[PDB]
Amino acid sequence: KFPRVKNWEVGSITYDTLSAQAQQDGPCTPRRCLGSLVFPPEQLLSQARDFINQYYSSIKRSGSQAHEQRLQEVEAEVAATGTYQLRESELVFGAKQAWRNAPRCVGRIQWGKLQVFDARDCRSAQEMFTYICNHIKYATNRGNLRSAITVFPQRCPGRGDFRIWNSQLVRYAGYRQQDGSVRGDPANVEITELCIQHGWTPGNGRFDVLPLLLQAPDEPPELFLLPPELVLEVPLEHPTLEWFAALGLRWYALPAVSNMLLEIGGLEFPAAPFSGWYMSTEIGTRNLCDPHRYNILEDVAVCMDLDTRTTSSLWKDKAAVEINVAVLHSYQLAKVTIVDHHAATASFMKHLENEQKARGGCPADWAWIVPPISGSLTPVFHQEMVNYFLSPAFRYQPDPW
Amino acid sequence: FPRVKNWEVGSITYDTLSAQAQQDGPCTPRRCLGSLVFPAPEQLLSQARDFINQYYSSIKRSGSQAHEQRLQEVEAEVAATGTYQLRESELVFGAKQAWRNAPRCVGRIQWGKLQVFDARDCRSAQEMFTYICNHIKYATNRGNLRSAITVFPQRCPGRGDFRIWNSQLVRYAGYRQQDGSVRGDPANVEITELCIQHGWTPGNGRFDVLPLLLQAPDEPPELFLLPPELVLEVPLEHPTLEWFAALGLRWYALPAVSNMLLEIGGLEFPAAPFSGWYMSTEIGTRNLCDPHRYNILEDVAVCMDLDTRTTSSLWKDKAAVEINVAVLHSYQLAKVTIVDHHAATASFMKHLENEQKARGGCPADWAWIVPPISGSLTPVFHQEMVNYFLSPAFRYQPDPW
Ligand code: HEM
Ligand code: HEM
Ligand SMILES: Cc1cc(N)nc2cc(-c3cccc(CN)c3)c(F)cc12
Ligand SMILES: Cc1cc(N)nc2cc(-c3cccc(CN)c3)c(F)cc12
Ligand SMILES: C[C@H](O)[C@H](O)[C@H]1CNc2nc(N)[nH]c(=O)c2N1
Ligand SMILES: C[C@H](O)[C@H](O)[C@H]1CNc2nc(N)[nH]c(=O)c2N1
Ligand SMILES: [Cl-]
Ligand SMILES: [Cl-]
Ligand SMILES: [Gd]
Ligand SMILES: [Gd]
Ligand SMILES: [Gd]
Ligand SMILES: [Zn+2]
Repeated sequence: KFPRVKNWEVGSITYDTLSAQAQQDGPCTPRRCLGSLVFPPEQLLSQARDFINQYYSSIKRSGSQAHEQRLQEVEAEVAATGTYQLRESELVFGAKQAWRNAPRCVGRIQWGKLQVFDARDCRSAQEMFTYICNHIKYATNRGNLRSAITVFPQRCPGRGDFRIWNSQLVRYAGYRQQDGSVRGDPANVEITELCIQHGWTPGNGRFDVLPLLLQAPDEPPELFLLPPELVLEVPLEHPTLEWFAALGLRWYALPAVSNMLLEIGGLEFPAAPFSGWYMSTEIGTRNLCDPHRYNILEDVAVCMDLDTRTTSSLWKDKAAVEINVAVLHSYQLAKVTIVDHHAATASFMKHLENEQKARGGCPADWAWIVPPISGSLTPVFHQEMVNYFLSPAFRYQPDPW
Repeated sequence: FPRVKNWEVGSITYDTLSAQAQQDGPCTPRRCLGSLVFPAPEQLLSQARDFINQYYSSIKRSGSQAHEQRLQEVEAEVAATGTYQLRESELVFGAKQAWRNAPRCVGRIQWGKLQVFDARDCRSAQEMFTYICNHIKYATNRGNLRSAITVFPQRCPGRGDFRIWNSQLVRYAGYRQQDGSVRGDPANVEITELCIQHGWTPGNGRFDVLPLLLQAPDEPPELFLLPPELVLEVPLEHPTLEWFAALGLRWYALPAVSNMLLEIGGLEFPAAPFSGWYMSTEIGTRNLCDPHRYNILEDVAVCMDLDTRTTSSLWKDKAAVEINVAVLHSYQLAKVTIVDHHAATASFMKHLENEQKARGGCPADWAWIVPPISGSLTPVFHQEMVNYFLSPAFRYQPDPW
């Protein structure tokens, strides 16, 4: 009943007993595995009882007076109002658990160290903007990055929703040409057009920081320029390839995802931006080298005088490694927190072992934990993993249009 | 019907073939186990009926006289004997389909070009040896490798199985050492001990080719030395790192897997070794760099004068790329067929497109199709896939000891 899980580097065997608690049924059946797919009224009370029960076991307080009392108050609150409010500490505990439950996050060794900014008393896009700005400056911290999440008000029936329209707080512009093709980041062509179609004055640049389209309930979104001194960026140079700097590449310091939905105890927060720090392969391999992103691989290989005429020279692999070297070196020189994929996966192995003792397993998504370069050189490659949904959780959600 | 997206391009397709998946995999709606390495006449009849229907579809004769006649003939033979026998052309079609259906094979663009040797009249382990040597000779073809399978007699009531105890026809010994380390290939410690127990006089190099342990029905395994001239090998050198040759590394030309079970229409062939040609990352990344295989990564990085004291220099990634370069250059120099992971994954994308037109889908195991270095530099990384089990099929089976 409990999956046997083997590590093939060492020979060790464990059992994921935690998988027996999974809630939101995933996309797979005995007939066919869909693990590789990117995107797979008083029921509220059931998810609240369960989450409150999680909270008190976490503090060695199950079956104690305050546990009993908190069970009644949510029951009463839902009876009268239909929803309920989370206590401050519960929201902190829920936010950390949702991070701890994220199967595709390799950074979860850090799950206990998270700063939670309670923004549930917010109203209008001007208040949101200041909350976001406090987050960015606290999280950036002059390059000594600190994980943070800002929780805006929980969705309620019969009223609109708080939503940040950008997928991240810092994203670069994507503009077309006299030929369809894109200047800048092609991942952000849609939101770049929704920003121009809302007043913004588009630049002419490859690396123009987009403006925040912030949406207060039942009102049209409102643009906001970000303070340039708040958006910390790292110009990219290579330790030994002097021409690399002249390619003019940059990335931003803070990875801050602003389009996911935080779900705690049956409550839903469609605006709950969280941020950590980058793993270098996210920048160097995916954002810069993906054929549908900045797609720079051949340009670097030409500069390195590599033989791009046959794939068996492994010129793609050689250029990719040096791009990743330049990311790590640039961020370190600028004193901005960054982690390489070897360090990160080794810490995730430690996380798996910790979570085995603490909870009897850990939901992990193999295809996302294994880095996009040098996969079998990291320990997670050789580790079998079980993927399943626990709550609280971060969820994907439709765009607000 | 699962919707499947390619993220590099935007293409969208539905896998209608997956609904035909008969035998069941390890995943459920609760939990995905896709990353696990290892996931009555009436039922024999209903598998055979499905294979016969496949065969007569492929020759454009479904529902024809010959088709119904073959169905009745098979039912009659299962009634009289508890089994049935494949016609030669059914066996050929069956072996090709099994390759076509193999979810973890990136080489399936080639599935129609397969030489099938019918050894179903094989009588002893000695004859079995002669068929195997002829296989190795034909498939190696002096370095211009050809894909081939040899099919030994099917499992049948009243007799034991033919088995090849070796996991591949060509494998290097692994000797447990004085201090408890391993000399040679650690993956082969078990089979190396079995060979010695059965009368083999061991060597003590790191690249000693193992004998074959061949089992005839109801017989102990019998040892056979492969003739030196039949095992083509490739000394490994690097095009620009001249000290690399002094590592003394070698690999063999022919990947010939010999411990899998071939299942066709309910019949099982526990001995049916098959062979193709190597993709360079199997040798360079996995066989040479895996910590639990030859584990040469750190020795190579040190020789390259890389900084091995910090992970962020990416010494592992740089050393691995050069090991793969060495493999490709060495095999091309020796004029032995080999494919790099970029060419192989590009041909697999064409296979997926062929198969979507032909059958409405294609079973594929993303975590095995994506190469173990430079994953997102290949197009298969950005392609969603559906994993399921079709028959005819190659299956894992337990070791005979
Ligand atoms: C502290 C350093 C962190 C690192 C190094 C890290 C690393 C990563 C990486 C590499 C991914 C893969 C995303 C992709 O490649 O598209 C990811 C996903 C994710 N991260 Fe982390 N992250 C960090 C912090 C955080 C924090 C603070 C949170 C939440 C409070 C978080 C929640 C998530 C979630 C929800 C996902 C998507 C996972 C899923 O769908 O299951 N991460 N992370
Ligand atoms: C002609 C060139 C071929 C190439 C380049 C190729 C490539 C590969 C690779 C890279 C793997 C994964 C092995 C690993 O990393 O552990 C694999 C697995 C496999 N291959 Fe191929 N192969 C070829 C020919 C063949 C042939 C001729 C057959 C059978 C007729 C075959 C059947 C299989 C099977 C059964 C597996 C295990 C897959 C599974 O468990 O679903 N391959 N192949
Ligand atoms: C917080 C954080 C840090 C980091 N270093 N990386 C992160 C990546 C994502 C992410 C999750 C799903 C999809 C995508 C885009 N493919 C990104 C994310 F939400 C948060 C991340
Ligand atoms: C035919 C063929 C060619 C090749 N070039 N490679 C092959 C690799 C395997 C294989 C299957 C399961 C596990 C392993 C070891 N990871 C290898 C296999 F069966 C056949 C292969
Ligand atoms: C198709 C495939 O599932 C998709 O490209 C996934 C694979 N693994 C990934 N892993 C990470 N960390 N991030 C990603 O965006 C993806 N993309
Ligand atoms: C546990 C993990 O799934 C395992 O190490 C797999 C991953 N993908 C693989 N892919 C290929 N082609 N070959 C392998 O041996 C493996 N090993
Ligand atoms: Cl990003
Ligand atoms: Cl091999
Ligand atoms: Gd030059
Ligand atoms: Gd040299
Ligand atoms: Gd040495
Ligand atoms: Zn699955």
